[PDB]
Order: sequence, then C-alpha cells, then structure tokens
Amino acid sequence: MVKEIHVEGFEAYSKAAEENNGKNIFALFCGSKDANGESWCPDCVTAEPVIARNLKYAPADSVFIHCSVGERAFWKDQSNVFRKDPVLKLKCVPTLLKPGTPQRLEEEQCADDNLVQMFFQEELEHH
Repeated sequence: MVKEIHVEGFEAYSKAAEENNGKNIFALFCGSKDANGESWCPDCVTAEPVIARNLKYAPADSVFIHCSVGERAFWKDQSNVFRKDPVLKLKCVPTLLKPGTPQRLEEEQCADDNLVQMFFQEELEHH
C-alpha cells in the first residue's frame, strides 16, 4: 500500500516531500477543500475518485502527497510559489506529478483511469 499524506500549502508539501526523501513520491495538487470537503476546483472533485481507485498501481515504498494549493484567489495569482517553483512549475490544478520527472497529468487527464494507472506505473511517454 502507498503512504498517503494530505497537506495544505507549499511549506507543508515541502516538509512532507523532504521527510519522505528516500521514497517514490507521487503528488496531487488540487484546490483547497471547503467545510463540506469539496475542492473549489470542479476538475479536482472529478479526479479524486479516479485517483483513489488507481492508487493500488503505485510501486512498493511509494508516498502519495495530496497537496491543497490554497483558495482560488491565491491559485489565480500567476506569481504563486506552485507556478514559479522551478521543479513543480504547475500550469493548472489538478496536476498529478512525480516531482523531478516528466510523469505529469493535468486537468481532464487526472480523471482518466488508463492515464492515472500509467502515471502511478511511470509509463507515460513524452515524444
């Protein structure tokens, strides 16, 4: 099974990634949840169940960090750390990423079972 972590914001994400430095790290970046547990980001609401039922394809000794990037106002700021971070370089939420690899899925791709399986298996090709 995957070690699952849920954090709010870039600093909490950074701490989880550094504390799991040895492991195969997969990350999801999504809009923060309201008090009903729903992302402000419809594409994130859509992707959550597809990701949860594909987590089983992640390899042994894997960590999955679910990072809430903040509220919509914060996200829409093109200067925000997630977008400007030279490793993450987020274009959008949701993004599934294995940080430091081209293993990346964006937007509708995060709700695609075959793509999310390939992601967790590091089988996406970038021709």
